[PDB]
Order: sequence, then C-alpha cells, then structure tokens
Amino acid sequence: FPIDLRGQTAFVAGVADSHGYGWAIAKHLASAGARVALGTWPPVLGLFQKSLQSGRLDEDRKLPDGSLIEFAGVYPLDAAFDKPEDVPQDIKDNKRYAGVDGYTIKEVAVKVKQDLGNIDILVHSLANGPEVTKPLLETSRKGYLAASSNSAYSFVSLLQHFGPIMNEGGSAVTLSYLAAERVVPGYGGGMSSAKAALESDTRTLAWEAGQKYGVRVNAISAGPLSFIDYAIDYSYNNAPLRRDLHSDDVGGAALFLLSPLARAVSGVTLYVDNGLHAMGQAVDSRSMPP
Amino acid sequence: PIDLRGQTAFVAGVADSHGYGWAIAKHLASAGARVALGTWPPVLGLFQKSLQSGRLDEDRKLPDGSLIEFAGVYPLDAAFDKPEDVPQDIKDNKRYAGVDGYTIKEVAVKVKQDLGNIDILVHSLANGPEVTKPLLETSRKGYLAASSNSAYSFVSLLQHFGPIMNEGGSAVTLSYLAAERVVPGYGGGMSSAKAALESDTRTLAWEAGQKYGVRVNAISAGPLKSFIDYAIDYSYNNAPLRRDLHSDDVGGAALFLLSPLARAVSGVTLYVDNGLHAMGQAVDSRSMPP
Amino acid sequence: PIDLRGQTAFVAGVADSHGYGWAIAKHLASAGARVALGTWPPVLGLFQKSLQSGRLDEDRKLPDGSLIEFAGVYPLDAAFDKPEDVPQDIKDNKRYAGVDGYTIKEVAVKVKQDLGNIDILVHSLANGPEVTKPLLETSRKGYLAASSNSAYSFVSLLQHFGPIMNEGGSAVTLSYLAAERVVPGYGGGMSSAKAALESDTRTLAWEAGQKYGVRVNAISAGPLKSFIDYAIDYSYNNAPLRRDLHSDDVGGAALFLLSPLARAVSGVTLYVDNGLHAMGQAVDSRSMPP
Amino acid sequence: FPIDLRGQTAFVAGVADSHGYGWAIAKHLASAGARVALGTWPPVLGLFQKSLQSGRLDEDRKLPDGSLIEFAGVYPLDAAFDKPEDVPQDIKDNKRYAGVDGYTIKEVAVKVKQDLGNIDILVHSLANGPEVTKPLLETSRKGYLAASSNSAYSFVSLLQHFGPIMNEGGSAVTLSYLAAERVVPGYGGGMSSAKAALESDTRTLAWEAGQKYGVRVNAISAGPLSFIDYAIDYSYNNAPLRRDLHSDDVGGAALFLLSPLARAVSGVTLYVDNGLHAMGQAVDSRSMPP
Repeated sequence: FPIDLRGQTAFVAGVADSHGYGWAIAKHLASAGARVALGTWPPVLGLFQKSLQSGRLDEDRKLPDGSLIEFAGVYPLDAAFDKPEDVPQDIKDNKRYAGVDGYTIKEVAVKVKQDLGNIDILVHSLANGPEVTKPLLETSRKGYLAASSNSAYSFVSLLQHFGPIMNEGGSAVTLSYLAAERVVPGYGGGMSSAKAALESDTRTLAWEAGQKYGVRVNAISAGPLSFIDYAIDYSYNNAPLRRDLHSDDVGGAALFLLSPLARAVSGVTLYVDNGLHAMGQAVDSRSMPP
Repeated sequence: PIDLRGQTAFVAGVADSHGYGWAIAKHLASAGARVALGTWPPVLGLFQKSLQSGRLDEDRKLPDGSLIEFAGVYPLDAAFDKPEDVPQDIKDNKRYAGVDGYTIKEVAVKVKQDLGNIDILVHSLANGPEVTKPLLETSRKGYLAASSNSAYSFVSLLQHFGPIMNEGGSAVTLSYLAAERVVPGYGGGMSSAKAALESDTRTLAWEAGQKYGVRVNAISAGPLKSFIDYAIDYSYNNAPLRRDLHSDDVGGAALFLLSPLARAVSGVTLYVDNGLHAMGQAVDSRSMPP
Repeated sequence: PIDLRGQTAFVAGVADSHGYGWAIAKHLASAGARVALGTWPPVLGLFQKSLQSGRLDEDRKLPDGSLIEFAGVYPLDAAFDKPEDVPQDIKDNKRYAGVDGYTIKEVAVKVKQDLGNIDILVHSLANGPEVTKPLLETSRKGYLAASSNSAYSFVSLLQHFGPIMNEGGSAVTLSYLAAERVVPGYGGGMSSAKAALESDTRTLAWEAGQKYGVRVNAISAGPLKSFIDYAIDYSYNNAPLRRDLHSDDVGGAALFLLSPLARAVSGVTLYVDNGLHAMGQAVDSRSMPP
Repeated sequence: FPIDLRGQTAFVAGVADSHGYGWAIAKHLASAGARVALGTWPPVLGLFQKSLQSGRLDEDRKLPDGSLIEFAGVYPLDAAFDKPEDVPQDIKDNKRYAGVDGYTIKEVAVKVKQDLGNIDILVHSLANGPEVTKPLLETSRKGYLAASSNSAYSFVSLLQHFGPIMNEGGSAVTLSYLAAERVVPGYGGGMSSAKAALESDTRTLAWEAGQKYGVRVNAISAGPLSFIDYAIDYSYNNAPLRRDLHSDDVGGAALFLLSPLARAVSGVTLYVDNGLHAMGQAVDSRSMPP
C-alpha cells in the first residue's frame, strides 16, 4: 500500500538478459503491480525471447508470491536510431537485423501507444562505449561521439518520444556512475563524459518535462555490480558500507524514484553505491597502514 | 511491498502535527513500523494531552483508515546530552515541571529498556533564535545556538542511539537548500548549521556505516505576507514541477530512505523540493519577460 | 610579479576581438607571454587581414600602452582531428580556399616546428547549431554536433598538444552554469556539451597531470531584446556583486589559472560570474516584493 | 603590472609564525606592494614580536628583491572573542594574557581603522579544534561548538567588523579542507563540520558583503602542508600532480583571489590541492595492483 503501482504501465529500455539493472528494475516495478514492457536490442531480441518462453528464466522471474514476471510485450529497440531515415543501409541489410522491424525510438513509442495506451513509468537502462578500455588521451572522435550517442542522447530521444504519451505525474529514470563527477581510471573512452552529459540532461529534462508534461526526471548513479573485480573490492573496502552492491539495491531504489512516494523528487542524482560517493579518501591505500 | 513490520523507529522532534516529524512517523507507521516520539519537554504534557483526548484522531488517519499509534512519546530536549549538562534555571524553569530525563543519553536508555534495539532514527530538529537576522547581524551566541540545536544534536542522536541500532538500520535528518546556496532571509546561522548538518551526514555515514553498519542520509526539503509565503510562491513559480510541496512528499521520501529499499543508499542529500535545486535561474525574474 | 616571460601560449578560437579568447590572449601577453592564435579557417584571411591593416590596433592596447603581437595566427577548425577526417565538400567548399592544415594534429606539428614546446593552452571553442532549440526539440545530429565542437575538441587539443607541452604547463577551457544547473534557453545540447566539458577537465587533469605533468582547469563564465540581454540584466540584478561582467574579468582569471601562481591548482571549475553560482534564489522574482 | 597592489592595505588574521598559510599569504600580498597588518594570538604575540626584531626571520621575510617583509603593525587578536564583554575573567587574569589588550575582533577593527584608515584585503587564516584527534562519535558538544566558534564563526565576526571599514571592490579570503565536502578520517572533532559551515558562510557572506559593501568573499580549500605525514604521501600518490603542496602554492592562489584580477570572483571554493579534489578513487589502493 505504500507503493501501489496497480493501474500503471512502465516501459524499460535496455533489457537483454536477467543480470543488468534493466531486468532488476522491471522485476521491482512489476513487483509493485505495474504492467512492464521491454525495449531489447534487436541483435539479441530473438535469444532473449527464446530464453524467456523456454522456462530457463523462471528462477529469475520469480516474485514474492512464487508467481512470475509477465511482460506487456518485448520490443525491438536500438537506442542509436530515433527514426528510420536514420538507419544505415548495411544495418538494414545486417544479418542479425532482418526479420525484426520498427525498432527506432520513434517507431517504438508509436507501437507502445497503439498497444498499451499512455504510460506512467519510463526507465532508461542503456549505455555503450565502443572505446571504454581506452583512456581519454587515446579516445577517438568517433569513439567519444558514439559513447555519447548511445549513453547520453538516447535518454533525450526517449523522453522526446515517450513524453507525449506519458500521463501527468509520470516519471523517468536513468543510470550513471561516479566517473561523471569524479575521475575513475579505467572508465573509459568518453563514457565518463557521456555520463556527465546524462546527469545534466537529467536536470534539464526534469525542467522541460516538468513543465510540458508534468513528468519527473531523475538519475541513479550506481556502484559497480578485470577493471570490475578490482572496483568491486575497492568499494567493498572503502565504502561506508562493508557490503557488495547487488542489482536489487538499484532496482529497489528505482522503484521509489518511479513511485508516487517521489512525487516531489526531480532532477536528482541519487547515489546508490554503499556510500562510496561520500568519501574523500580510500582507507585501504598503500600510503596508510592497515 | 515494502515492509517495516518487526521494526521500530525513533522520531525526534514532533511537537505539532503539521511538521515533517509528524509526516515521517505517519509514513513509517503506514509501512508497519513501531513508532516512538521524542518531544521538546515544554510542549510534552500538552502534546501528549491533545493526543489522548481525541484531538489528533484526524491527523492520525491512516490511509487504510486506521489511526497511527505510538510505542511512546518521550521528553527530548536536543540541547542537552547528559544530565550533567542541564543548567539550574532550566531544571528550575517552571515550563519544565514534572518531566525528567530528556537529555539525549537518558532518552536512549529509556528507549533501549522500554522497546530495545531500534532500526530507524529520524532527526526532525532545527532551531535558531536569530534566524530572521541576516548573517552579518547574527551573534556568536545565536550562531552557536543554531549549530547546537540543528547540527550537533544529530551527532549526539547517533552517538547515543548507534549503540542500540540493529545492523542495516538507517537514520535521516532534514536539511534546506540555503546550506548549499544563498537563500536571503534564512539567517541566524541556520544556513551554516545546515551545511554542517549535511557534512556530518556524510562523515557519520562513514563512521556509523563502519561501526554499527548503519546508514545516514539527508532530505533537503523545500518550503512547507510571510517569508515562507514568498518562498512557497517562488518555488511554485520556478520549480520544474508546478505543485505545492505537501509534507507527505517528504514523508514518503523519508519512508523510502529509512526502508530496506534503500540499503545501498548512504551519505546522501536527497532534494525533495519539486526539482528546484536543479535550477540555475528564475523564469520569474523582473529582468525576464513573462 | 607574475612572469610568463620565456613562455609560449596557444589560444584556440579567436576570430572576433570581443570574445574570451581575445581577452585571454591579451592578458597572457600583458604578463609577457608569446601568444599564438588558432582561428576557424573561414574567418582567417579576413581576421589576419583586419589585424595587419591597423584595424585592431585599439583592441590590442596593451595596458602599459604597447600593443599585443602574435607569434602566429593559425587556421584551426576544431571539428577535425586528422586530415583524413575532412569531408570532400569541405575540402572543396569555397569558403576554405587557400588555407591548408587546420586539423588539430596539423596545427600541433606547425606550432611545434615554428615555435617548439608550449606551456599555456587555451580552449575558447563552443558551437551548437540548435542552441536556440530547447533540449526536447534538439536532434541527435545537432547534439552530437554541439558535443563534437565544444567538448571533444578540448580532448583532442590535449591529446595533440600534450606531447609538446613543458612539464608544469596548464590548459584552460570555458564552461557555463547551465552545465550544472538548468538555464532555460541555453539549448541545442550546449548544456550537455558543457557538462561533458567540465567532466573531461577533471579526467584530463588526472591523465595530463600524470603523463605530461600538466594542469587542466575550467572557468565557468557568466554572460558577456536578446537572450543574452535578459541574461546580462538578470545577473546584474541577482548576483552578489552588482556589476557587469567585462571580458577582462575572465581574461584575468585565466591569466591566474594559466600562471605559476596556480601550480597547485588542477581540475577545477572556476566561476567568474559576479558570484551568481552561489545563489539559491532570485531577489528579482515576481513572487517576491521589491 | 598584472597584480599591482600598491595603494592597498591588507589585514591578515592568524599569523603566529612563519610556516602557516597566514605568513605565506602576507608574504605574497606584501610582495605585490600592499601594506600588511597581522592579527596574532595574544599568548604568542610576544614571542612572534621578539622573533621578528631579532633578525631570526630574515631568511623568511626575504623577498624577490632581497628586501624584507615589513608590517603596518602586529595586533593582539583572539578570534574567540568579538567584544570585551565576551571575555571570561580567568582569561583577563590569565598569565599569558596580561600586558596585551584590545584584542577582541571589534576592538582590533577599531584599532586598524584609527591606525591605517580603510582596508582593501581581508585574510582569515585561523582554525582551532580542541578535539581534532577524536572521531565524530567521540566528539563532545563543547568540543564541536568550540571547533565551530574558532574556525567558522570567527570569519563572520571578522567580516562584520571589517566590512564597515573595507573599500568598495575590496575582498576577503579564508581556508578550508576537503573534509568539509567529503569524509576524511582523522579530521577531527567537528573540524570537518565547521569547515562545511565556513564554505556556506563564504557563499552567504559573498552575497551579504557583495551588496552592502561591494566586497568579494571567497575560500581556498587546501591540500595538506602522523595523520599528516600519511596525508602528505596520500596526496603525493593519488593527486593528478606528483608533487608536494608547498605553502607558496596557497599563498600564490590567495594573492589572486585578493587582486583585482578576481574582480568578478565571489562565493567560490578554490581547490589548491594538486588536484586531489577531482578523483573518485585512490590509485595506490591495496585493492588495485601497483
């Protein structure tokens, strides 16, 4: 009863599998009684769809009841394209792309509207850095510009196209990382920069949609779920909280941002990171004793 | 859903039933918490009184329709830590007759005995005797007063309650935008008390995070003629979301922050303010056109 | 005093003589620097021309009374990194006739040869073809355009100049408040380009700091009818210091940031804005009284 | 000529010896041709005065020319007291306090005005935490409240009393530390919190003095010049800059904030810390390899 989402429909761009935030969020959204549709990268839309209807994901659709997560559709979606005129020929001709169509952001919005009416909850859980391995001084223009297109501008496009089919009081959420605000070596070919752009756009768009649509626009900067393994232990050892960052922690937090408990919350960047954002110094440094 | 059953919450600074403290307790109870109240002793007898008669039965409504009940109402003056710290003219001060043991430490002992370990701790306390006076006209006495009532008290609440707090518990306080950015009129050092308060929220987060495994967060609220009046009007006219800020808004966002959903959330300042913090200018300005 | 003698500064993006680039070069020269200029090639012939005739002799005055001289004026289009990246219709585009080698890398080689290692690098470059359009009406094309002109270019400037930069050198770029907080009207993704830009300033600071031993900082400037007009008026009416923002103000603060006085200063955003960033509200509001 | 301070008088509260920032700043201020008066803790005013006239400090008064720093007076000053009615009897009777008088902030302002006329530059270089060894959960009220009184409120008092004798265009500066904004274990009995308050007051006071006096109010958050030794190596190994933080680095930076090159700079917090503020992660962590 504190979060009754019955009545509400959500669309979640960026669920290819059951291990990302996208999946975790949907799980929670649905868990509060919302209809939940998914945007899925065409290249993997098939495998995901087979992976669902197989039975294979039932341990992961599993809810509080023992009932399973059901979806109001699972749409092809490529956040790199806003409308079909934008799609390059070789992609139209690409082997992993034929069969599936109407996968631009605009096309997907029209589809959601004709299939489910207006929506209440918008999630943006997609980021892509073709040069994330590379440091900024070794990042190309094409690289940088791609990282931003996929990660940053895709939120704006999404909001552009979903906004007009979003109920008053409705809300949207995206995902960021520390590196947006504070240097974090590793991350990665303009990914940091795109994230910064996302957080600014999160703010600007909270103003724009607040006014035109009455829609809340927020961001979660998350901890880490190789570069990673070390990052996981880093946070384990330097966070205010001696604990791992589970995906449910972020899902959990997104549920709130997208519930009417956050009806006055907009333009925010919520750190869901066991509190690492709050330190000005690692305690496990080689320069301190243990 | 989100389930505070089995859990006990201590809410410091609830005298009226129109403040944030009320709003917050109200919400915690709706989610199934045991709620205890700490009240500034001059208003206790009265407050306790007005509750018990049937006065507040309307303000205790429950959103099912039942009424919120309290596992206790406690005298609490947050200006004092030990009994030792109370000056005589207060011990003697007529306004305090009957009541005993309202120094943070004493409240803790009583709470520990009557109820045992708690999980949720709310700090709804702000007081500054020179608040109407601009900072260049605030005295040392009032500025320390303000810091002593609205910052330190939080530190002491933790110092004394931390010990009785279950691992995974969380505390919250309430801040205001002036602590990061100039709000003319919010004077007396309240501005400064609050920047200290947000800072302690981060420091304590680390410390309590590490020592008791507890989370520490802040809600930076908007405004709930007058100086308030103009404030409300401004925010209504300039915030991304064109609405009034109800106390339920804060109520709900505390309810998220103090709940398991927020277990990876620590050391944050959460703006519950209709988006206003996100703004770099007023659309309202007599410099702009309508 | 502070002494840039023996030192050489490269200032990218000086076409007019009323921008920040002019103001900055002007200041560096006053402190005894060799100053070279990079100019967007369509305006070079002209700019170079107007200099040489005696036109700008008044805007080159020197505060002793002598005139600023340039160790070079260079074609520089910051949209291109290698010659390879130039499209034909540009190579052919009539507006570019005569000039060759204005891709960041080429400019660097020429600068390295003609002058050798530099110590000071200025990035006065911002361009967004959809800036008048709100973010919900900005396209992917223009948004990437904006990022490509006003963010990445900085990254490339460093990538290519870093190599020829003396240890202890410093670079600066220019940001704007909208990158942290919503300024309605500053659209086209310029807002986003700038948040990326401030972010790169921190990342690069680390990297260039470590690799070339160079510092990287930003000046977030105020405004130097119109949308500007209202902006200027607003800031004049709402900033702590009731003054107009001269370009010398920015000029001087770059001059500090690029000088030995600032050798422990890296990765900052410096607001040179009459204090306006510090504000949480307008005293101007039609919600307030006079 | 870029910083000609000839004509200008400065007062610098907090110079007991030649190793603090207070001394470094004066050195630079004087170095730009300013008259510089010093506030000195009465308890040490004698030893400092003897230490000067002895010859002993001549290597440290040493300027660019070979000439020495001269002062327009060296005043007893205790930033814990604003006016004499504030001073406790035992202090008046204290052994290290007799002889010297008129040492409250108000009294010192009157003295400066009657001796030197109006002033142009105000420096606030004093901080005191009687419990800085202790973590926040072990800090007493008296401790906390003292740390703030000495460190935070002393700036406000200073500005209150100097403001009215400060020329239009004049400016003031104070010193802070990371821990204000980000947790730094070690620091220290409410010192962190006071610093947060200082930075807020730095902002508020830039608004107040901007309007009433036309005076710029800024802060330098500095790096570190035991708890320390480790902190020095910490920054050495984790900063964007592989270098030590000399006192001249801060002095340098204060000179700018207090020169007319910063005529548009107010409410700022300038990181002068080899860039440490900019990282979100230590590179020498035990969790990374080296």
